Amino acid sequence: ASKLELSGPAEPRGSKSAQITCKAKGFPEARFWVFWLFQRAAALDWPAANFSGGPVQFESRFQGNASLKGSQAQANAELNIGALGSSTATYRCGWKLANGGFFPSWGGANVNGAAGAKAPAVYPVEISGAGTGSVTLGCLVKGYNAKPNLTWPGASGALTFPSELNGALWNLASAVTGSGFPSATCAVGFGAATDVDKKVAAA
Amino acid sequence: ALDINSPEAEKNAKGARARITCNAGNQVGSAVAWFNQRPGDPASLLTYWAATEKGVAGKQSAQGASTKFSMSSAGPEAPSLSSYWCLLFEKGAFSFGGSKLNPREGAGPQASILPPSADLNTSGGAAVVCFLPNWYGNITVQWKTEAPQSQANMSWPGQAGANAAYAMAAVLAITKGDYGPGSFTCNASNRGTGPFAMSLN
Amino acid sequence: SRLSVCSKLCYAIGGAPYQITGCAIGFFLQIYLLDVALLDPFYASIILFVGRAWDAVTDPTVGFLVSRTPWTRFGRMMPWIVLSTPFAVLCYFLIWYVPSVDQGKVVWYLIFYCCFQTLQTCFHVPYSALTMFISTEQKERDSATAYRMTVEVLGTLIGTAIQGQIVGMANAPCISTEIDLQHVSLQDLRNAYMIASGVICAIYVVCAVVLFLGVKEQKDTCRVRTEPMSFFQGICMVMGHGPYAKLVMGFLFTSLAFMLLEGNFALFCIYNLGFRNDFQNVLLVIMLSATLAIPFWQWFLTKFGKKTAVYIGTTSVVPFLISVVLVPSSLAVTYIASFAAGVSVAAAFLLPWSMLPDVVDDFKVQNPESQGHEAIFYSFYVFFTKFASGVSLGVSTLSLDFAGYVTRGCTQPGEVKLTLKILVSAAPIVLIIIGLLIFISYPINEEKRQGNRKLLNEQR
Ligand SMILES: CC/C=C/C/C=C/C/C=C/CCCCCCCC(=O)OC[C@@H](O)COP(=O)(O)OCC[N+](C)(C)C
Ligand SMILES: CCCCCCCCCCCCO[C@@H]1O[C@H](CO)[C@@H](O[C@H]2O[C@H](CO)[C@@H](O)[C@H](O)[C@H]2O)[C@H](O)[C@H]1O
Ligand SMILES: CCCCCCCCCCCCO[C@@H]1O[C@H](CO)[C@@H](O[C@H]2O[C@H](CO)[C@@H](O)[C@H](O)[C@H]2O)[C@H](O)[C@H]1O
Ligand SMILES: CCCCCCCCCCCCO[C@@H]1O[C@H](CO)[C@@H](O[C@H]2O[C@H](CO)[C@@H](O)[C@H](O)[C@H]2O)[C@H](O)[C@H]1O
Ligand SMILES: CCCCCCCCCCCCO[C@@H]1O[C@H](CO)[C@@H](O[C@H]2O[C@H](CO)[C@@H](O)[C@H](O)[C@H]2O)[C@H](O)[C@H]1O
Ligand SMILES: CCCCCCCCCCCCO[C@@H]1O[C@H](CO)[C@@H](O[C@H]2O[C@H](CO)[C@@H](O)[C@H](O)[C@H]2O)[C@H](O)[C@H]1O
Ligand SMILES: CCCCCCCCCCCCO[C@@H]1O[C@H](CO)[C@@H](O[C@H]2O[C@H](CO)[C@@H](O)[C@H](O)[C@H]2O)[C@H](O)[C@H]1O
Ligand SMILES: CCCCCCCCCCCCO[C@@H]1O[C@H](CO)[C@@H](O[C@H]2O[C@H](CO)[C@@H](O)[C@H](O)[C@H]2O)[C@H](O)[C@H]1O
Ligand SMILES: CCCCCCCCCCCCO[C@@H]1O[C@H](CO)[C@@H](O[C@H]2O[C@H](CO)[C@@H](O)[C@H](O)[C@H]2O)[C@H](O)[C@H]1O
Ligand code: NA
Repeated sequence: ASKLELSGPAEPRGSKSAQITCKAKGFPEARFWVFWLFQRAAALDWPAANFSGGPVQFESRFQGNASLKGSQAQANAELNIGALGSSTATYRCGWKLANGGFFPSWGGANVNGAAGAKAPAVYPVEISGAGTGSVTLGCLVKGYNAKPNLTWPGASGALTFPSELNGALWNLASAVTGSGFPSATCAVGFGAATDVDKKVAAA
Repeated sequence: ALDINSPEAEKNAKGARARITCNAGNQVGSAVAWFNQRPGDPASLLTYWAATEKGVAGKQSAQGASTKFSMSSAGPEAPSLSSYWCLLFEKGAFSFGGSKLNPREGAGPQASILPPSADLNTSGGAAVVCFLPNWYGNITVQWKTEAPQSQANMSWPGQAGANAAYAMAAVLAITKGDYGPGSFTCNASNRGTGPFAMSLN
Repeated sequence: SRLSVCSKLCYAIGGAPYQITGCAIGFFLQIYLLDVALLDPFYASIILFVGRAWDAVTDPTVGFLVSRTPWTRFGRMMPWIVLSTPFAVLCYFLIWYVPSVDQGKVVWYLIFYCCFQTLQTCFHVPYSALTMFISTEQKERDSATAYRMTVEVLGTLIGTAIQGQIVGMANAPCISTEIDLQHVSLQDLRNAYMIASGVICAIYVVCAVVLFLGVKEQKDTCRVRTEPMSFFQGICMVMGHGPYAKLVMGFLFTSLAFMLLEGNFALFCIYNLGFRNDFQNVLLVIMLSATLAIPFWQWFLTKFGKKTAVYIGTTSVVPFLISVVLVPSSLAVTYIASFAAGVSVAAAFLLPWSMLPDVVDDFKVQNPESQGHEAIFYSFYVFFTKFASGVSLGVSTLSLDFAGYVTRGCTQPGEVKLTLKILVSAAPIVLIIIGLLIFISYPINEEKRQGNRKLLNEQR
């Protein structure tokens, strides 16, 4: 079966050069074009395509920013990215069928164009005070540069929001709708060893 | 190049039928492919030449002659609830247009405001939290520190698996020096014929 | 009580459509499947191969079944024609028709192509048997066969003209691929192909009812009851003959060279010579050149010897086929080379039939007991020609798939432009060289011994 495998996530700093590999198994790489695609949590763009036995085509937007190479001794297609700033996205690699012009198989790699790596700060936001039915608590995680996994001790009613960019760091919120409040704590974990857990008090 | 437009970014379906429409800036000669993409997964091929399946369950059909193409799912289940893109392969510069399906539910928003904690106030900052955990559709959040403010960060999840409701987190970052403007109010405007205002002083 | 001229003309008019389609299909079906049906070249290759192989398989089986058909008040061949034509004129129109099916265009095209070839065989093979049943006179049968041949050739010209001037005139969009990167539509082209299919089907029905009107059966009852039924033993005995097998292999390899040429030539002219709207005119130039060259090659065969005629005829196209893959797509050069190619087609098809009576006389001298001597020859030739042409077309289109053919491409990649130049100048050249070597190995040496065999024909 045809399958392409891509490299792991990369975190370049500002305008560094990032190389993404795409290995291909199950078909001769020299017979079919390899296309690269761009997805910044939105619709898809087409950067470029490379034929493993000759010419390489680029879209005019990515001319000078992207560089495509193909090693046919290992069937690996490499995409080199130069200047950055808004290129933090998902770069997909997929082989074009040599008959029509569409893409049967797809891969996918992640690129985060940011700077810095700091420990998150946890704040257990609570209700200032009111009485209406069940209560809703909160937990704010601010100031990090990785992917966390906020959890709660055995309670499944939680909503953990997608993280948003603030400055050069990431901010995340979590909400819990609890009926009774004997004791609750917010536990989070950082990409790095960084990880703590803070209880939620009143007022 | 060539533009491919999907007019409805979000569509509502209830396990019955869904019809996703793709429009073209040029007559492409029925040279349109359709891709399925779940979140966290790469796009996978569903239809090529706008009428031919590629190893897919028979509920995914597609039609369209020129300048208006359609994909129909007459058996839409939980695997069918994902995003779908439309590609044209008439020109050299390929293009897409994205579109997503959503379930059908009721309405009714909820809101809660939360002041910054003392630990955050100690470390030179103040983030006011507005939570909108369960609502259906699209909503707008306004901050009133006795005046409108436009320096807040907003985030929205996808759709809940069980409750089938959207959420929204609004974080208003204000320094301790600028932390005396009076009172703080979060106002939520939805299709409910009235805003929900929650305030603290 | 001889055959009327009008009856023979009606017979020939009814026989024309057979090859006509066998031409229209052999000239345009590959282009239709690759560019109008929008199939993968793998599926187009398997459709062509399985369709032609099914035609080759069904030809002797239909012949054997019709040989077992009893006598009716309507005839022994007229019921087969009258009950094969209405299904065939639907299957042919259902070939040139792109289905609105979500999956399985290959199954549709395979079923309807194989059904059309089966029904065309059920039309043609009883019609081929009909020449011994129209009259008991050898001269009348020979005149009817000559009229059939002349109409058959004019019908090939007419059918190529009709298909070229219906589907080659309508402009169509292209698909600019990445390599190309630096008012009608596809539905109009599909409508044009459906119009051509309907016109050829109407001509088929008209000639079928003309054949029904102008031809009777006269209660022949298969003439003399004694006849040979040893199909395999007779074929082995015929192939054991020297000159017979030599003519079989030479004629075959030559017909393979000129049948692999056409299906790849449509693509080659449309994608290597810049003739997106002009390949129809090139095909009509080829057919007109063949029609002009047929009396010229008759005169050449009567004037400069039989063997030298087949030497200079089938090998005439080799420098032109070398030249067309070696020039930057000149219009006048391609037109003149198409004229020469039509001349060579006329030679390659006319001359073996001219050489056939000498081989038949030599076989009659060597074997005094002979029944159905040609009847096995043309058969074996038709079966092997059809099977080899099917295998050739399938392998060529699969080679196009492996080269990376682009469906409705504006500019093909370099592998495809090399493969189309090879498939019109290397494999036909190799097969023509093989046929020339076999014709060199042909031992009768034209009439130089054959007339002496004719003297032995005076002895018996
Ligand atoms: C660069 C140019 C590229 C060019 C393409 C070459 C093209 C020609 C395409 C041609 C059509 C293929 C022709 C195949 C049919 C051949 C048979 C034929 O067309 O030959 C006429 C006539 O000579 C035969 O008489 P027939 O065999 O039909 O009857 C005998 C019956 N019986 C046995 C009872 C006595
Ligand atoms: C019945 C008769 C059938 C005859 C069919 C004969 C066709 C055989 C040719 C196959 C088509 C491909 O022809 C091809 O041309 C190119 C020339 O640049 C070369 O191709 C070479 O480079 C290309 C990359 O561009 C790759 O496909 C591969 O690395 C290699 O094959 C080879 O020479 C040949 O693989
Ligand atoms: C004379 C013909 C000789 C044929 C004998 C050999 C037949 C077996 C060879 C198979 C080699 C690869 O065969 C190929 O397999 C794949 C996987 O199912 C099929 O599917 C392929 O086509 C579809 C549509 O174009 C695409 O999704 C993609 O190109 C690929 O999946 C093809 O239809 C078939 O051409
Ligand atoms: C007479 C010569 C026969 C030569 C056969 C050589 C292969 C010809 C093409 C075969 C593949 C295309 O034809 C295909 O066949 C089978 C059923 O028959 C079906 O194939 C389909 O079956 C089911 C759908 O119910 C799917 O799970 C399967 O993935 C898919 O392949 C399709 O309906 C049809 O598109
Ligand atoms: C649509 C209707 C078509 C028009 C009517 C039917 C055709 C009428 C006759 C065509 C004109 C002459 O036709 C052509 O004459 C010459 C005579 O030398 C024949 O040439 C041959 O005639 C006989 C055998 O038939 C032999 O002596 C010899 O093999 C050769 O001379 C051709 O086989 C024939 O095709
Ligand atoms: C057999 C009897 C006669 C049958 C022919 C009937 C008339 C055919 C003319 C229409 C054919 C299709 O339309 C055709 O499109 C192509 C466009 O590349 C052009 O084709 C023409 O271009 C130029 C015009 O002098 C010439 O090189 C040449 O006559 C031909 O190639 C013409 O515009 C047109 O002749
Ligand atoms: C020298 C031999 C001469 C043989 C050639 C002459 C016989 C055939 C007559 C020419 C007919 C040409 O066919 C022409 O094709 C175009 C298709 O684009 C048709 O145009 C229309 O066809 C049908 C009409 O219902 C529509 O579905 C189609 O949408 C539209 O394009 C023209 O109506 C037709 O006139
Ligand atoms: C103009 C010259 C006349 C020459 C003689 C006529 C030959 C046959 C030409 C008919 C062309 C038919 O053209 C075609 O018709 C119908 C509607 O009209 C449509 O065809 C569509 O409807 C039929 C209805 O059974 C379905 O098979 C299918 O949904 C689709 O093919 C196409 O849009 C059009 O391409
Ligand atoms: C008008 C322009 C269009 C011209 C199209 C072509 C016209 C017809 C060309 C005639 C060529 C005849 O070519 C040859 O003639 C002889 C008879 O003379 C026949 O050859 C055979 O016919 C009969 C029946 O089998 C037997 O007598 C014997 O087996 C042999 O003579 C064949 O017909 C053919 O092998
Ligand atoms: Na014939």
